[PDB]
Amino acid sequence: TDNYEEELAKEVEQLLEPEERVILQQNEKPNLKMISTKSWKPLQTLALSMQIQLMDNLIENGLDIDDVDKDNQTALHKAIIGKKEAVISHLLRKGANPHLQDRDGAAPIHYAVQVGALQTVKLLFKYNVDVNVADNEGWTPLHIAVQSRNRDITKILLTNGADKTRRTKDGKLALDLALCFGRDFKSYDLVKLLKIMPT
Amino acid sequence: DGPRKLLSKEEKFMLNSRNPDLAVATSKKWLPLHTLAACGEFYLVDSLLKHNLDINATDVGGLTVLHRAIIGKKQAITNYLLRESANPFVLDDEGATLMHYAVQTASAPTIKLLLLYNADINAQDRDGWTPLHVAVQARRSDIVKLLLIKGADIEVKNKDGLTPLGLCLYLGREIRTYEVMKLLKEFPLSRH
Repeated sequence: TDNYEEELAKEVEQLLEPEERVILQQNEKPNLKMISTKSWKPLQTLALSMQIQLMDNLIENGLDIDDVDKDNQTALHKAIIGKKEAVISHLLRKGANPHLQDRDGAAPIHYAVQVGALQTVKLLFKYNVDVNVADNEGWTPLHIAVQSRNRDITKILLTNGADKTRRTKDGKLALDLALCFGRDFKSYDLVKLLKIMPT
Repeated sequence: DGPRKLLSKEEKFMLNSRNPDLAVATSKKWLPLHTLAACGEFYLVDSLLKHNLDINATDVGGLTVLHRAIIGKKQAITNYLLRESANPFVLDDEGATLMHYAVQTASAPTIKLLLLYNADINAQDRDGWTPLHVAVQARRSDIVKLLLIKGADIEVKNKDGLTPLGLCLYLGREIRTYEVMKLLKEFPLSRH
């Protein structure tokens, strides 16, 4: 019963000035240039506000799912940064590119690790992402995992081929990140994982 | 124990240190405080802040730990950070405020919290967008309503000369969009 839509559409039109009405009828579909700015990309905003159907409408009307912003980030990057996991999996099923590095050289796997989204990390493995992708400063997901002090995510990266001899541009191993916090930051547990895993 | 014997003297000295060496743990892009907040490590965030740390430090993109806590809807950490005098008036690299971020991520509790800390609900970024413009773009009627109740100005125009209602007219004819439009047109009338 989408008579609710027609009823609501009429209700709203009855409230509008003639000039507003003309614009509305001129824009059956979303007007990309009028509804986007630098900071606020519609796909990104809709992703963070959990508006999956509205995202699909934009995409189906011709907006590239991998449309990038000023920082070369797509809706997928942002959805992950916001840890919106249902939106994330939807985008991936719709063919969003999980391999793209943004302006800082950061891939979806980098951000999934930073926000500690274990299920998103596992899901990205299924899309065969490069788990050793390095950003502009040579940081890999393993580096970020250890920085976050997360044992589960550190372990699962190592189980899925994370390279523990990869150094940042200034020569840091994930081992260094594990050790540097000293006591009371789960440092020994992380070091143990890094010395034993994989196998 | 086991793996500890695999460490050099210098590395063991690091492991047993009573205070973290944060320079090792930091890059311009990934700040340990930001990472810990973003993934929700409350106890560890508090531990770090007990050492020598700038709570308002920015990443390579100009964001602070507050941005990260807010975007990820880490509500307890966000409350804590403000309670520990993190600067709520920081702007990003385009002049957007924390309120813009709280709205984009659809966080009613943070929106309310920012107002208690004297946020300007009508603040405009460089392109003239208010938080209400973002809420309208999100098509979140619950968020739009909250902003209106808290005194958001519907007459503020962005650089294209569009009020939040004006923006609505371009968003595409659809039920959720209509619901927002209705709120925008009706709300001023509910004021006496």
